[PDB]
Amino acid sequence: LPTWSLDSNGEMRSRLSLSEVLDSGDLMKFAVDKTGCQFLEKAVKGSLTSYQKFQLFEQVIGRKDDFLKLSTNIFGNYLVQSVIGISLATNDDGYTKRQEKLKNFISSQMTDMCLDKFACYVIQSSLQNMDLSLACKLVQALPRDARLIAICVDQNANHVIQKVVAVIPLKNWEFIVDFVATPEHLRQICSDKYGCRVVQTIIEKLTADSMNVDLTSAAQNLRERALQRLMTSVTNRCQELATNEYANYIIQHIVSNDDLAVYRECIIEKCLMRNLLSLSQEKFASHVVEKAFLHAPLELLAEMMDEIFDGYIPHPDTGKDALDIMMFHQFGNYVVQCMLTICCDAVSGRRQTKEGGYDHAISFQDWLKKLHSRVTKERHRLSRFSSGKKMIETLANLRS
RNA sequence: UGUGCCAUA
Repeated sequence: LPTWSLDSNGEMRSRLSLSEVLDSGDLMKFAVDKTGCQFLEKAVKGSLTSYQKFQLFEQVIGRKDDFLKLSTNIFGNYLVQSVIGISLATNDDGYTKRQEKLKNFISSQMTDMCLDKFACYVIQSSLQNMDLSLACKLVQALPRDARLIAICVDQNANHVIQKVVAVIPLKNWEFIVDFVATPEHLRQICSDKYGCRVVQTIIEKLTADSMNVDLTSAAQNLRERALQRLMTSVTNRCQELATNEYANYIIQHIVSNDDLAVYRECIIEKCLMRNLLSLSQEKFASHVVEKAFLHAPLELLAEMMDEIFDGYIPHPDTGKDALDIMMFHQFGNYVVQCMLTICCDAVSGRRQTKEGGYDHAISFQDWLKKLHSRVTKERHRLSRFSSGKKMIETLANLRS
């Protein structure tokens, strides 16, 4: 802090005016000090004369290097966001030059700003506040190479991509969809703590749900094709994604979303079907298997049920079947729990059984009888486990 | 008995 602004005991004075600071040339020193920047932020919320705005515009967002220094600064980034707001709210003659300048500064340093812990907020702020045409240019400044992967999996920058998806029309960021759909890229991003959320946010945006009813038909077609391209890559590697610690969340989202029913069916027969016993014993894929059971169309549900009850050859020595393995498996037990709950909901009216021009109630009745018969017979061993006790209880609960 | 992310003074 400048000595002219400090008192005797070394504290920033109290009757300090915004214009004093703007006239002094010492703003950069204020903006990077906590007390200083705190004063500036209160002061810029108030009434501002045309000249005060003019000075703030030149000093905070007028020169590239001071703009970057403040944007990447723990305190300064708030002053930058605030001055950008004021700039956008000031329809004077210098408006245009001012916003073009801002777009040029950011575009030129896009990657480094997105990866930065503080300047990422400046990017996100600009994306939703700037005129859309200019905001679109910022997106255009995103990298198209390895740096893009790095952006998607970064703890800060991932929020920039999610913001883009939220506030910029698809046409401008379609390159991101196609970038992420390339096999090697899909693998790295989906298998990452932050990347898997980015990919889900993208899928959600590409979904023709009640949030997208505002789109023109032309826009819908654009969305549908981008969705098709991304889903194709997801279905071709879905085995790998379902079994992954992070990417299983994406597959679950797809499987559990009615507005994605066509891709739900694809996934089920592409990697789940015929692998149900195997996947039900996987830490991560078992959650996907539950989702498939909960949301499968009745025709596919019948095949899933049949595969469990009769799709596998019992152990040649003991006679343990699929159901035996799963009921007692550390992960598989949740799947059988899931199967039982589905049937109990169906036969008690808590779940619609009518689908495809037919009432499948007799099918649920059949499956329930199989499960009840197994639980009855194995009730003593099952009593030893929480899962088994829960099943016995579920059946007991149904009787009454 | 079984998994994540949702981030600034």
